[PDB]
Amino acid sequence: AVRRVVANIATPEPARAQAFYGDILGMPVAMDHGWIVTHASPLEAHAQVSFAREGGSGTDVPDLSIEVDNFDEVHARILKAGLPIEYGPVTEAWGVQRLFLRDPFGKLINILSH
Amino acid sequence: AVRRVVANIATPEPARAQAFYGDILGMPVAMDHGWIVTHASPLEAHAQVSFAREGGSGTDVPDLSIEVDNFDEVHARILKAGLPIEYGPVTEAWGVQRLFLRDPFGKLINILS
Ligand SMILES: [Zn+2]
Repeated sequence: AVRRVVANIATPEPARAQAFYGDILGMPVAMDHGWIVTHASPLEAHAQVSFAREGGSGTDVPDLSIEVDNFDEVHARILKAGLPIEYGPVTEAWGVQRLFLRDPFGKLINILSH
Repeated sequence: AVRRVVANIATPEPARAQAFYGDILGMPVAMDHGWIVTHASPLEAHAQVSFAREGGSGTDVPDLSIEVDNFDEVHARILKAGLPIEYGPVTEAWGVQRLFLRDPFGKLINILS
């Protein structure tokens, strides 16, 4: 029985995650073993993994899809941090509002909300 | 504010996930769309993502870390499926037993308990 699935992003300096996952996405550090750092949300979700031929609407497949509960807030934080947005925001036909942007490690992040 | 973190694996054919995520890990299709297919478990944890200089014990950083309740059963399933194990099983210093293997898409998967 699968309890959690966690993506691991390779970096010589895990502290580089703080600016995006910590500050913008509001995920405090949950575990810090030095060679690995985990950022986590106060919430609480089924273990899942997705397999995709495109990101939808003809986009590239994002490395991670991160669902947030106040999209307009996250959007404003991203803008205030001066981060370029690669796609969106746009409301998709399948009933999400989302944008793509790059994280500190060049991963393509899909930030979405119901 | 973050409700979920889900990795997406790029593939021309999502159906190829069933052999590993479905048949070995016991995560059935929760959603099929079918440009995208999500496999899911009935268990929950905090949404999280990790950032690592190495996989631990000098290993490569695994693409995914997947925590399972019944390590010995998964290990047996893996072997019976004829899948090569790249690392382990071994019990690590940070209180886990784990092994690494490749998924259908070439991703390095850390299965741990
Ligand atoms: Zn990299």
